[PDB]
Amino acid sequence: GCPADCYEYCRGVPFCELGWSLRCPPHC
Amino acid sequence: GCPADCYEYCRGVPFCELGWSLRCPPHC
Amino acid sequence: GCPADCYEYCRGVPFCELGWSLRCPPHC
Amino acid sequence: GCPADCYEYCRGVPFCELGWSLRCPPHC
Amino acid sequence: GCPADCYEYCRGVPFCELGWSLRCPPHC
Amino acid sequence: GCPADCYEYCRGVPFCELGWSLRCPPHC
Amino acid sequence: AAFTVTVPKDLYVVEYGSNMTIECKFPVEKQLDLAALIVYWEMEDKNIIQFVHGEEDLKVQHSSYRQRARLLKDQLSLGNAALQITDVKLQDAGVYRCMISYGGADYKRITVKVNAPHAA
Amino acid sequence: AAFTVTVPKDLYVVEYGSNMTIECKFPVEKQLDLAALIVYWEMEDKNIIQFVHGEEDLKVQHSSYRQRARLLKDQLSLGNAALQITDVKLQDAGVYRCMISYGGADYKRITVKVNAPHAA
Amino acid sequence: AAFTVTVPKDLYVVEYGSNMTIECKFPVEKQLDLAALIVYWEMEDKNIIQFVHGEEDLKVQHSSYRQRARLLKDQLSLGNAALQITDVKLQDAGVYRCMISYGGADYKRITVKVNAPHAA
Amino acid sequence: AAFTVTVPKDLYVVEYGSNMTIECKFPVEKQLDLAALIVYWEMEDKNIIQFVHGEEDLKVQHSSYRQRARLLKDQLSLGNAALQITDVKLQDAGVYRCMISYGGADYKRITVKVNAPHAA
Amino acid sequence: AAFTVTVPKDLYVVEYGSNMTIECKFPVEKQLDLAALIVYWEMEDKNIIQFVHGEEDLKVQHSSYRQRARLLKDQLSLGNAALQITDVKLQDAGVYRCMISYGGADYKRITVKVNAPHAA
Amino acid sequence: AAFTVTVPKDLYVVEYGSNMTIECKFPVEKQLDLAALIVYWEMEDKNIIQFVHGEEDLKVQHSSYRQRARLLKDQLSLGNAALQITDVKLQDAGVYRCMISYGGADYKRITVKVNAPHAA
Ligand SMILES: [Ca+2]
Ligand SMILES: [Ca+2]
Ligand SMILES: [Ca+2]
Ligand SMILES: [Ca+2]
Ligand SMILES: [Ca+2]
Ligand SMILES: [Ca+2]
Ligand SMILES: [Cl-]
Ligand SMILES: [Cl-]
Ligand SMILES: [Cl-]
Ligand SMILES: [Cl-]
Ligand SMILES: [Cl-]
Ligand SMILES: [Cl-]
Repeated sequence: GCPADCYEYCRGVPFCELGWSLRCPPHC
Repeated sequence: GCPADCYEYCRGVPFCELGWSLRCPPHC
Repeated sequence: GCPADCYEYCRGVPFCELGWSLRCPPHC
Repeated sequence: GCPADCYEYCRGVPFCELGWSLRCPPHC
Repeated sequence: GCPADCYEYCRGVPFCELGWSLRCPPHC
Repeated sequence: GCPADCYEYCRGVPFCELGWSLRCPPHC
Repeated sequence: AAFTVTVPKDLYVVEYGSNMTIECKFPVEKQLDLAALIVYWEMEDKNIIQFVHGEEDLKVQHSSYRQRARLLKDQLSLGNAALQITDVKLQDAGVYRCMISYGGADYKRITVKVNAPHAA
Repeated sequence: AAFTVTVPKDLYVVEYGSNMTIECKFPVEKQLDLAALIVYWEMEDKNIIQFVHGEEDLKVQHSSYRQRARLLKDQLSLGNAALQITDVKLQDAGVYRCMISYGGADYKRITVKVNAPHAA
Repeated sequence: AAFTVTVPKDLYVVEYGSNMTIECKFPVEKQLDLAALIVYWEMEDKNIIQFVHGEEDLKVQHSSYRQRARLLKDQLSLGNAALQITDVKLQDAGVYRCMISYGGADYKRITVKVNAPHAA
Repeated sequence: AAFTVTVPKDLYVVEYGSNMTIECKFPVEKQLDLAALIVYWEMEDKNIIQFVHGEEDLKVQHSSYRQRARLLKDQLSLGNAALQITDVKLQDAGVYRCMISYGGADYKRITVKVNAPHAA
Repeated sequence: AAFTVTVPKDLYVVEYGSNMTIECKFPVEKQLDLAALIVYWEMEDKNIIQFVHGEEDLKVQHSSYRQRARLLKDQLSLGNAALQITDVKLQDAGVYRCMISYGGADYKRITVKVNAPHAA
Repeated sequence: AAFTVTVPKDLYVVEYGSNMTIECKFPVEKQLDLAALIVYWEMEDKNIIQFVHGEEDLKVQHSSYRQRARLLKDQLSLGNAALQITDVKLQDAGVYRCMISYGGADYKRITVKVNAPHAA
């Protein structure tokens, strides 16, 4: 499904939602 | 200084503000 | 299926039956 | 001249007689 | 043997005598 | 300025005066 | 795989007055959602292509590329954002950038060098 | 120049049980504003390094890299986000990604292959 | 050395409508025994060149290459099986294979990409 | 695609006395028919590996490689004919050849250079 | 840095009858002292360019290159000793050498291969 | 061929505390006239090897390389001026230069990068 703490992981960076993070994909 | 129409150029894309556009630099 | 004249094409060379020819594959 | 056991070495493969084997050259 | 005008060609440069010139080899 | 023993270092080779030596530059 | 933009070739040496196609590739799973595709081509501080909503927007295209630069639409469905520039001049030498937004976003740089013309 | 992240080497072949340093470079003009630097290292779907606000945050670090992965802080002022991983195993083979946010943002991929161990 | 076929270049990017020469080299000691030389050129599932017994056999040449493809005979004595194709089109893009039998046998692959034409 | 043998790396520079793994890859569709796989490794005029009928045959293995060379069987199902050689010496420098027969047949060359040892 | 001559490209494959520009770069700090610059271009045992004292000296130029070879003077101030040769023939294939004396001296080799012409 | 010095590899990435051999090759026709051979190795502004008249002259060797750098004499007859440096440290990173005089003279640059040590 989706790992935990992706909110803290992604809220400050564009890495997620740009398709750069496999840990937190854009639509997990 | 700054070219015209950078607002239309950048408002829909992350290209500017990520340092990718030389036409519309992040702080022009 | 299989192209014509593959017999003349392959009987003198190892190119077919070694998997080198796409025109005359080993088992066409 | 020619090493021993090249017959067992080559009879099952095209490696010799195609010039691929230096141990058992095509005409040793 | 040796081409003509190698003296004018080489007297001002280290290209000859360093083995760099095929036109005027070091010992032509 | 200039290191010592550059005279012994350079008098027999074209390495200096051709810009190849950083230890003994052409005009140190 | 992560969303990545790739270039098969990042250094072009073209002759003066010729035509060149610099290529840039992005991932297209299944079919292509043209509405979501945004392609920007720009070299130095000048825009060349602003492909939004399925069409090229000329609002910010540098005047040097009027009727000289083209983005082949039919290749976009193959994941190919190939840029064509015809009758290249010495002013066309520099670093091009290819910025693509399709779900994710990425970009790559391409360097173009233009040779001087050969005399009569 | 545009904000770009670059890798001097995008394919590492390392021996089983050895230590490797995969490097990733970002532009540092003048001095380094450490507060604005964010560095993420992750391979496959596991985070390795989450460097935010001048320190490594272990909240999401995959347990495989506990006391095994390190980001050399002192090299960050040189624009070097070099990742060290010690005692690499076969599970360490895959595609790493290096995501850096410092004013702008960019990322590059690095492929690591790990050889099988040699027997006694 | 073992009998090997080599290609000086394994990736060609050619412009639409141009002429290309893709090269393929094989070892020629002493003089050339033309009777023993067999050269096959084929791309995808179509034959291009069937050079047997010192001549090109058109029996299986794909009709697309009629009066369009040529194998320079005079270069064979230098160990050069160079293939010429004129007026290349988009259908000419793909993987070519160069199969040579001269005492031994070997083959190599070559990839050709053809750019789209530039408009008026 | 045609049956081809490929090498990810065709030039290895190894230190004296170390262990090296030179790799060689062949296509494995579906599962692996081990009975049909034949793998030969040889450098210069000496055989190193004769893998026939699922086992290594030592009949023609050069004595230098007794308990020194190994072909990892478990990687064959992945299409990897990786050769391991331990405690390499200066006599191990030369051109290796990797000949694989699995339905079709092909081979590639690999060059290994061994550095001189460093003194005390 | 030490005085070095560099070539951006050391292997050119040109078509028969075309024009080529092989490039060669040398360091130019500050402005250019044209009086101190000496540039020699030669392939095989024939001189092509003898640029001394700000002009090309034709005394030793091989007759094949009369009105066919040119050294762009205006690019010398940028550290570019670019050589142009027009209407290249098969006799133009070989190894070129670029020898530059400007304070120091260095040289590099460039290999040019010329394809055979395509028939009608 | 003209007298040229060549390097098989112009970029070395070595681990902290390891031993490296950077190689440099020069032409040796027939036998080797040792009396005429001069080999200089230096990185940055420090000399490493001054090989004149068949022996290494320590007069100008930088003290960092005392009992740490070595030029293998026995490989000189093969045209190999290979430099060995043991227990490399971070101060060993930089550009090395290999200057050889044997009839003619030439030189090439080599870049060495040294990784930071891995902690306990
Ligand atoms: Ca959460
Ligand atoms: Ca505006
Ligand atoms: Ca038939
Ligand atoms: Ca026998
Ligand atoms: Ca004279
Ligand atoms: Ca002195
Ligand atoms: Cl969650
Ligand atoms: Cl504005
Ligand atoms: Cl049939
Ligand atoms: Cl026998
Ligand atoms: Cl004379
Ligand atoms: Cl002094």
